[PDB]
Amino acid sequence: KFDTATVLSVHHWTDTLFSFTCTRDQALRFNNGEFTMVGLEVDGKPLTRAYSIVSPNYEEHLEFFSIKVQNGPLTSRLQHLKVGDPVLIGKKPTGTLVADNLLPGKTLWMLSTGTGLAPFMSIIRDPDIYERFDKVVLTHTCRLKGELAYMDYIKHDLPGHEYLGDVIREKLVYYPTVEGRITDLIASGKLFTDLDMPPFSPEQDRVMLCGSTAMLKDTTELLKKAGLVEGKNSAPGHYVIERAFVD
Ligand SMILES: Cc1cc2nc3c(=O)[nH]c(=O)nc-3n(C[C@H](O)[C@H](O)[C@H](O)COP(=O)(O)OP(=O)(O)OC[C@H]3O[C@@H](n4cnc5c(N)ncnc54)[C@H](O)[C@@H]3O)c2cc1C
Repeated sequence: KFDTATVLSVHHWTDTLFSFTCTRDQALRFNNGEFTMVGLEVDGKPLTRAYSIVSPNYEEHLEFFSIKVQNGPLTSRLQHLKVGDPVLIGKKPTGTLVADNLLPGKTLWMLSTGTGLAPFMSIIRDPDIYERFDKVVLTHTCRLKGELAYMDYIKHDLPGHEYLGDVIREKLVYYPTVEGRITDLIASGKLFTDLDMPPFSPEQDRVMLCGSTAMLKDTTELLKKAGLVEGKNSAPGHYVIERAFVD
């Protein structure tokens, strides 16, 4: 069920965060925003975890962005990856952060906490996104030099799509929130006054959430009260959600 890929590059941005790129099987096809399984063979068995695919689907390699968890079975080992090392990559990506599950609208909001920024690193490089939205807002919890350096590097990695540089410049806004401070910024209305945007309505706003279970719970409650409905394959809506990690 796994491709054995070869690690092409490895980057340590901070003492808790690393990214890597690796070879991409021809069968690995996906929509920007989706996740797949990534792991290593440990004691003769696959040890794997869900990871958002950071790279856009037109990039010829894959990229992933990882936390280093202290006694984390996978990340305590994955952090030691070297160029040329093998890594297991799940052959079937999936996920709910899928724009086709959002009714047409004018503003796209991406509300992320922690490593939940990861799927949005792929989506903000999807040219289709700017063809269907007036403005894109990415909220995040990155505060450290190395975290911001990563997002800055990502936004310019645009193979075959250099023209998107000007589009991203014009249409994409990054809003620092620093981890469940976003819910409060919504409830108080300060998110919207800060950015000079109208409060959420299903008329206008499409929202993607990727963060903790707690952040998802509290924030969707506010979206539902504004009249927004969760989208799904069989019924596009106003918002979609995915956990950044499992409690
Ligand atoms: C759909 C999905 C997409 C994901 N995408 C990513 C990703 O792009 N990058 C990434 O680093 N992780 C991601 N995760 C979390 C990831 O799958 C692993 O749990 C993470 O790699 C840590 O694995 P581990 O074996 O070291 O620790 P685990 O044994 O998996 O967990 C150790 C503890 O750390 C907490 N934790 C785990 N991951 C994180 C995190 N990223 N941020 C904060 N706390 C965490 C968990 O609650 C867990 O209880 C994703 C999870 C899901 C469900």
